[PDB]
Amino acid sequence: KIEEGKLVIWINGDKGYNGLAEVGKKFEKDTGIKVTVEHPDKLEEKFPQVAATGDGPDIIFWAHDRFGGYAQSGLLAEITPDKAFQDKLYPFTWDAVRYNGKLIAYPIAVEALSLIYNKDLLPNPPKTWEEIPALDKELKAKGKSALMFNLQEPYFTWPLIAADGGYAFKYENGKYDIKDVGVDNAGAKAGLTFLVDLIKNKHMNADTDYSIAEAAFNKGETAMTINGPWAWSNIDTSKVNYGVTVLPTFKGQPSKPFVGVLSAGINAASPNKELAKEFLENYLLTDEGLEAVNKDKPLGGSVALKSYEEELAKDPRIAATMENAQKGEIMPNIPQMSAFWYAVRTAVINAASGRQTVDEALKDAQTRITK
Ligand SMILES: OC[C@H]1O[C@H](O[C@H]2[C@H](O)[C@@H](O)[C@H](O)O[C@@H]2CO)[C@H](O)[C@@H](O)[C@@H]1O
Repeated sequence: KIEEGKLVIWINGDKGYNGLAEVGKKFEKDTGIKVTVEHPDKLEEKFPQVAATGDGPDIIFWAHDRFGGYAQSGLLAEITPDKAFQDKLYPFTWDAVRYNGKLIAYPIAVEALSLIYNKDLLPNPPKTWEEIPALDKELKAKGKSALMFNLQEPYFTWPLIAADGGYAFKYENGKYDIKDVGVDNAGAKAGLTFLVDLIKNKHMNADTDYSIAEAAFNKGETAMTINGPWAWSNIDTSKVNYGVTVLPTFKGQPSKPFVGVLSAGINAASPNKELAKEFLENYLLTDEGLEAVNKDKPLGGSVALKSYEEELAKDPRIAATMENAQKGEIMPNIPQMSAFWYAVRTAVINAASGRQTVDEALKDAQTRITK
């Protein structure tokens, strides 16, 4: 189920899990408890799978959109900070982790996608999606490409689909209408079609994934990429000269990334929910704990902790991150977010490889989600 006397932590691989072990150590030092940190693949899926059979990690880290689902199947545990603690953190971040009024996780940081470009290849980044194909033309005649980003994860294609009107679930009367989905509206269709046109006019590859795009950009073979703050760490090492800026517009409207709040929740069956409360409120959610994690891999634009946020809000990458977040939308945490991601993942993939037209693909997805 767990062990008792120890703390198992699960974090995704793209995150500062090493800086997280460091806080772990200081914890174990000050305390005496063994703190293990793992980062299994498909963590988001694996969790409930195990958390269910009464076992798994003590603490689970994921963006908040998955938390409502977990809370629903009962795998989480209600947390209980007090006006002392809660006040250290920005209000809207606490709101991101409330499932039916209740707090089911601790908010760490706001994540938003940004346009990352090679200042060597491109000193001036495009202002619009529309000029990318042309840019690619006169980059391709040099064994280079204009852009590559992960097309295998809907999170990365969402900003474009959402720019002209696509939407997940309509928000009405302080609640999401689960039957009013905008994955198959005019806006969503226009965004995807454009994407598909990029592929079909050989400006992009239907297969590009996280690794391929990371490598491509880090190696200097692509002028631009789309990713979050976690990625800066690795780019700092490739030593490519890069800027981080606002995603390009689509049909004159801003790209609208789905904004995630990195959060930490405690397993329903963690025998040491006490140890967990200690480590999360006392060691990690501190200027010192956040600095440890951040130095490993950038946390994001805005951190939940108001005082730490007092120092990291000056960087031009952080700033662009805050700009894109601003134009974006905080994700819902409702349990149906999982069906949404699954249906959308299939749609883009099917449309992009040509097994389905944009129309068939998005209709399928819309059906799947409201069924
Ligand atoms: O691609 C759908 C998934 O999108 C988000 O996942 C993000 C996550 O928020 C981010 O912190 C981690 O870096 O990148 C993944 C994208 O691969 C949602 O949080 C997931 O629930 C969705 O499945």
